[PDB]
Amino acid sequence: ANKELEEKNRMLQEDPVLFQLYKDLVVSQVISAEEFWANRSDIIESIFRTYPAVKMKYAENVPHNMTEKEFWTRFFQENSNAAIIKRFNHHSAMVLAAGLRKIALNLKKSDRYYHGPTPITSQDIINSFQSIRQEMEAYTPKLTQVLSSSAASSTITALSPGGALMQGQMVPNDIQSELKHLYVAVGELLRHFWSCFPVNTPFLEEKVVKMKSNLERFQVTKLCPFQEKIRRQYLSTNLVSHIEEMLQTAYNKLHTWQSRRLMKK
Amino acid sequence: LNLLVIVVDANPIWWGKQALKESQFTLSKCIDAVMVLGNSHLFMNRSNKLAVIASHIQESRFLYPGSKDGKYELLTSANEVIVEEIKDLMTKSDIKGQHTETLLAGSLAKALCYIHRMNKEVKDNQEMKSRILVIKAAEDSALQYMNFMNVIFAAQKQNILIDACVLDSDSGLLQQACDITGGLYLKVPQMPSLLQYLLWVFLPDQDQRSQLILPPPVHVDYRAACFCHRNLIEIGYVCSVCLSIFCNFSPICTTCETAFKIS
Amino acid sequence: VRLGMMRHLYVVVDGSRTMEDQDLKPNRLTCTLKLLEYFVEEYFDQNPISQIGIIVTKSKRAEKLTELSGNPRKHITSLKKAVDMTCHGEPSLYNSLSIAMQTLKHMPGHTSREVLIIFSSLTTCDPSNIYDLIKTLKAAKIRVSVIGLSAEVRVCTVLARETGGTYHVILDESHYKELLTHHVSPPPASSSSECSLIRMGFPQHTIASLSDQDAKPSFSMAEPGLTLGGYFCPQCRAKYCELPVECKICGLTLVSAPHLARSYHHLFPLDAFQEIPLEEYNGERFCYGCQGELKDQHVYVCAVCQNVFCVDCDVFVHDSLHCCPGCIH
Amino acid sequence: MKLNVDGLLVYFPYDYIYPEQFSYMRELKRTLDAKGHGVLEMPSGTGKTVSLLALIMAYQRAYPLEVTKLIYCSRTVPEIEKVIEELRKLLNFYEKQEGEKLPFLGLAL
Amino acid sequence: YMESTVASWYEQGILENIQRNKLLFIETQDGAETSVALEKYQEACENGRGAILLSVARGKVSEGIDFVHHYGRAVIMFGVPYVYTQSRILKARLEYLRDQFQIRENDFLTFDAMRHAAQCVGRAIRGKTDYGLMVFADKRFARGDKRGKLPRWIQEHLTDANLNLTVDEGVQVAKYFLRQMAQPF
Ligand SMILES: [Zn+2]
Ligand SMILES: [Zn+2]
Ligand SMILES: [Zn+2]
Ligand SMILES: [Zn+2]
Ligand SMILES: [Zn+2]
Repeated sequence: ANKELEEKNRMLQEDPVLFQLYKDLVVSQVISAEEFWANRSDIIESIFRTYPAVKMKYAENVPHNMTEKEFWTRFFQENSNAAIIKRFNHHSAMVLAAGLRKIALNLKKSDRYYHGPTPITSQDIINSFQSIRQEMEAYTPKLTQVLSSSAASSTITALSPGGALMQGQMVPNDIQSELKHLYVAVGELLRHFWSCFPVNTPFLEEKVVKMKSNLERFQVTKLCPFQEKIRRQYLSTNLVSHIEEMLQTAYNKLHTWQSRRLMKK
Repeated sequence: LNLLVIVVDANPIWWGKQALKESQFTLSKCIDAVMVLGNSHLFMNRSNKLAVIASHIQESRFLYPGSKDGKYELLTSANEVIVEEIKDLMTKSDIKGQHTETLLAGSLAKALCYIHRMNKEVKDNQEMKSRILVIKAAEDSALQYMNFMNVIFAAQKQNILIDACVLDSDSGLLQQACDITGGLYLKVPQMPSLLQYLLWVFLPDQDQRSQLILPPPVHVDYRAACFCHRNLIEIGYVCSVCLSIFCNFSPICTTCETAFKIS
Repeated sequence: VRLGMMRHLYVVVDGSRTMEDQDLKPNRLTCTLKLLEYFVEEYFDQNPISQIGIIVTKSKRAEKLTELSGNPRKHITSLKKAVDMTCHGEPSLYNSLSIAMQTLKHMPGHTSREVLIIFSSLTTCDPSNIYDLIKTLKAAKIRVSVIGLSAEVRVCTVLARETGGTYHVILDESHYKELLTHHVSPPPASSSSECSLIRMGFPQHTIASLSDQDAKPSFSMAEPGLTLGGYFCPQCRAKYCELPVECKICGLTLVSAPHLARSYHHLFPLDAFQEIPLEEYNGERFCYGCQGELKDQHVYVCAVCQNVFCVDCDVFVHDSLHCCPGCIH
Repeated sequence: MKLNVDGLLVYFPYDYIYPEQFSYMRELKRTLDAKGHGVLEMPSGTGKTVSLLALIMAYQRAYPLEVTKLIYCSRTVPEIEKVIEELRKLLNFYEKQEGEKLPFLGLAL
Repeated sequence: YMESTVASWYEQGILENIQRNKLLFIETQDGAETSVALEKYQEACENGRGAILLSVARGKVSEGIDFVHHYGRAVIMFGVPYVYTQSRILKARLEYLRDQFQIRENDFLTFDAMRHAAQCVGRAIRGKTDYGLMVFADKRFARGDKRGKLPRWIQEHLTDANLNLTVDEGVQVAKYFLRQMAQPF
């Protein structure tokens, strides 16, 4: 069955971003689209599941020279007294059948938390203690001692934007959407490329897919710089270099892990 | 209204080192500047209230729960009480060589619970916007990180702003602390000019802080390190019990003793 | 007692008709959503590494209102949107638990998978028997702790006790607050629970290098404008607006040191302080914690520092600060 | 759980008994001591069987000649099965307490 | 009488609403159907669907069956159980008791009703201290004679405050009592 074709038809226009990115991976003819998907009323229904007799009657009386309104009409249509009780018993039983398908912790080192990840003679204490004890025999010098005009003016100049302690562009708009779309594409493909990269996966069938994805990295990064070139030759302003870091770091991880694999071998 | 709390780090070791150095700045002038700041804070409005705490290696003590010179009676009482209590505390103090690092986490915890008590007692009609104007004066202690982080998170939940005013040293823990709760961080390099900094950067309350130009916040280095040799690490291997940042993958983390199963 | 710091929790809300009944002062559904907003925010504030997900079940069908995420604001917005939900239909425990199981099956073993079913309508119309699903839940070690409303449901009682969770029924709105606040805290790890090391990444906030030289412009990663500076990743190298967040590429959790430090108080619970009403030779009128006179015949003391704390001081210390001020010294 | 009943000491398998059980046991012992037919009512569907059986066994041990045997009748066989289960549990408890088998026989027709 | 009430509810919309809220099962004279219905009722009770089992007080099912925790949680009694006043066997049985042993006909009739009601309503308290409420939808039970002839244990729990609750008040108090019993000891 063409289940893949049916799913592609379903998502062709319902979701714009998914199909946009999937198509983009083919617009420049980067790779085959197989890997894309390889890696990644109520009343009538209730009666249908409730009454098996109604199911059989529907199968035998499928619309043929008749009308669904007439079929609806056929639905509602001491001997009768006991029939009602029997009908409730059977109907509740049918509904129920349809719903019934066939360590105390101990530690040895706690001061490590007291000094967490945050990083970092005797007569001196005596001298400082006595000196500070004798320091404050006089109090309330506020009248002049606390502040002076020259120091205050220096402080205000420092607080000025050009002073110390106080150091002090949305021109492009349409480029924003293009950058967002490119970032989404990079994320989409990096997701699969990094899906199993951190895990060692020392198996043949597991490593085959990482090798294929690593080649796909080359093949996608082949086309990325061409769009980069198109965008660059406009004004030579507001450089977009963050995208380069992702590609270069992915390449560095790829090559370093390749060297590590060779060393392990 | 606003409830201000000045957590002064009056470390005898460091301030007496300044006294021995005979530098221009002194603990007396620092206390006077803090006093002036509190007086101005209450001067702002009647409903405003203030409190003061002094931070010492042993413990931390509150410095605050006619018109002889033609003075406002309430501010006169504040001046007298703070002067007397600070002199008493500095004059009387035991000596312990083993413990010399200044204590700040306990003082901040006292401030937080005091603010909670005042918030409970105050009438529900008036809303109180409390603040803690921490004034550090000495290097922090490594062993206090955990408790200080607890109190910082409690302050974040309780909506109190920790405005740090470190001087002579940049405490990464304290800057991290104020960054979490959004309090301002000012590092005054001109100590004799400290009070002008208070009457501008710190004195304005949270109500008017947004609609005012103040020095930009300093970048915070949220570093992580393994528990072995104490060094920056970008990737940490924590477990589900210790929640500890470690060096490298190990069969079992020492602080856990758990029976980790390989895979 | 071993505790699972990292837990993926699903708050299953039922959009049943019985939620229409205004048993509580406001509408039942509105009250549940309003309080569940507070529950979500407090849960994130008390377990940053953990993440939450909401499944709304109505008309015999369960829909994922919000997938697993580390951003409380998004879930809060989802709650506010759901406040206006029609609230007509009948819930299906099988459907809701199956959706939760499908999402949680691929979750890492080390993390604790948990479900909190806020059950309102006692009825449970399901396509398949739920006793069979109970076996799969036990096999998958997904803790399920139902909170019933105005009903002691037997199927949910057996669900909770067999799967290891706890069952409760709302005595009133105040007790509802207490129940959810209790469920906020991480549950103790039992014998079936297992612990394993989890890869973690610690990013550093970065800005323009020097006067916007060799800048790193970028918009966001899950209408974001250009950002001069922000957070980054050791491996993704993709700008992140806020932390903590799971990597969109690596699959590794990005989280800073304070977020981890926020959960140490769980490992270090504070021992309850004995309550002595009488003064007991406590001549200090001022309470040490708050330096205020003790206006009530109550005192609290530790077994180490032996300090004095009033009712408010002790309550606050054991509730929020989670550490004794004087006893820190 | 050995209860120091007014008449004698009576063993009991479960840990605790409600005051209504004490009243039931004392009234039943009064009737047996009087050796006269009587009628009494107890709410609980279960628990009455164990209390009655324990009291009858203790009375038999104290005065074996007074009572030859117990003839305990129930409405239906599915119900009397639960009674025989209760009696088996009581006998196991008493046998564990004594440490050895005793000449006691109990059966259902 | 059960059939007549069921038919009236079926003609009205009450029965459909009851079916929506919870599953409904009915008893019949046939033992096979009775057994099948009760077997399905047990599974319904185990599951969250629930069940409403309509039965007759004199029905053999009522005497044979025993209701325990999460089985027959709320026992509803629709009308005082009285045998038809035309069966001539009871006429001999009753007038002979009046002639000998001196029991009033009304006294014995009310005794036969109260004993039967206690039999069919006393199952929910089987054992293990399993909560449950017994609601009697009949003002006759409110009469002193019926209360006096009621068993002591039920009557003493019964109080004048809830003796003659309206339908809505009874529903509210039942909800509150179920709330109280839900929580652990
Ligand atoms: Zn290391
Ligand atoms: Zn560990
Ligand atoms: Zn990443
Ligand atoms: Zn206090
Ligand atoms: Zn203490």
